[PDB]
Amino acid sequence: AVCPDGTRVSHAACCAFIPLAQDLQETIFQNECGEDAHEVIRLTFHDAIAISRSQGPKAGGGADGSMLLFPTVEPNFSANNGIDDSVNNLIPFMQKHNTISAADLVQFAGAVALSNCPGAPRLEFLAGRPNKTIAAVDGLIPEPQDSVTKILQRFEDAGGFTPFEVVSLLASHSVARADKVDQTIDAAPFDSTPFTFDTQVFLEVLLKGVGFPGSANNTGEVASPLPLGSGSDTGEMRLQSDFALAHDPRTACIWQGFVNEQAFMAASFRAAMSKLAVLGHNRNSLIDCSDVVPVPKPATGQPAMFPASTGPQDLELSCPSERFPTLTTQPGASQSLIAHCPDGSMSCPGVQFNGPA
Ligand code: HEM
Ligand SMILES: *[C@@H]1O[C@H](CO)[C@@H](O[C@@H]2O[C@H](CO)[C@@H](O)[C@H](O)[C@H]2NC(C)=O)[C@H](O)[C@H]1NC(C)=O
Ligand SMILES: [Ca+2]
Ligand SMILES: [Ca+2]
Ligand SMILES: [Mn+2]
Repeated sequence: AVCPDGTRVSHAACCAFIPLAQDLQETIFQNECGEDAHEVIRLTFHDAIAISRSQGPKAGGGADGSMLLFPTVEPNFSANNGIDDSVNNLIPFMQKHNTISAADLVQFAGAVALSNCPGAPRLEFLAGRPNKTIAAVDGLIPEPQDSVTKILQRFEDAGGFTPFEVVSLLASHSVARADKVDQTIDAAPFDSTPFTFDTQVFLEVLLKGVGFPGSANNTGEVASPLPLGSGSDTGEMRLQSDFALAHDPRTACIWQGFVNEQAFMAASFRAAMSKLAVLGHNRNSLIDCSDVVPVPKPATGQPAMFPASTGPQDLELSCPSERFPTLTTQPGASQSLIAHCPDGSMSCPGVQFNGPA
């Protein structure tokens, strides 16, 4: 087909997503892998995972836009703390681009947001999800303090995800920060390159922890290897769950396998996301609008490296059957501060709308 902008799309139904992509970029993303983009990528996951095979349809419909359709319900569950911001930022587009369902909107937005992160893959995007569903039940969102067994069971029950797919999905923590784990500090990065979709997170979680970014008494948080922060440049935080998955016999080798394996990591994430994005739907009933997802930003192609002040001596390895690669170390005696803004500064407030959530 061909859209009113000359763009030759696959199916005429996909044409509506072109104006939406432009509006999302211009209004809330500004073509960067920033705060607003990160929040949306997280929403994509919280919307999709609220489904349960064992409990049945009444428990939740998966990737159905329930967070937007029932804004006063799920956003208020403990495990969803902080999701309100992404919901309120997306509602205005729902009302505007009213030919696209809340569910399609959520998934597409995440695909657009991710394309702003260098190294991220171009996600598959299928459209046609219904604009009607039910509010999900509490307890279907995995938490930081959960054990590996509980986590793996949750993903299996949601959509038959194997442990390999679960680890692959955590590649998103390479462009993630925390605002609610510790209430004394904001935007504490999970890896040293929070604006880059690379393998640093897999490497950095394997390093010995030496301190904490803020308080040392937070549920679901463990010692970080790069806690130093000054002003707005908050230090790195480490989640119990990420730590646990990096050292459990079931997932240890998978986790290590992604260190310095950029192409493998990106492809595995794309694969796992294809499944996640259609939870609660039959993919044979959705149209393929992938050619409408923006081309992602390319990476520089540099290998993973130990950040300044850490080295091979600081690794806590758990995979006995695979050789850890030889990586270089960035020069310096002390830890460098992790930039709060992608441009380098400390002042870069994102757009935020008031809403019902
Ligand atoms: C065992 C599974 C997971 C757990 C327990 C978990 C936990 C968390 C926690 C505690 C935060 C901090 C939020 C805050 O306090 O502000 C976070 C952030 C985030 N997570 Fe996860 N996560 C999991 C899986 C995923 C998956 C599968 C995705 C998506 C594909 C994802 C994407 C994100 C993103 C992008 C953020 C950052 C939001 C921002 O920087 O504003 N997470 N996660
Ligand atoms: C999907 O459902 C939502 C929720 O009912 C619809 O949102 C309304 O859209 C109109 C314009 O079409 C706005 O004036 C309303 O205020 C919206 N309601 C809310 C609560 O936000 C949306 O239009 C529906 N879209 C589709 C494609 O079915
Ligand atoms: Ca949902
Ligand atoms: Ca990163
Ligand atoms: Mn945040």
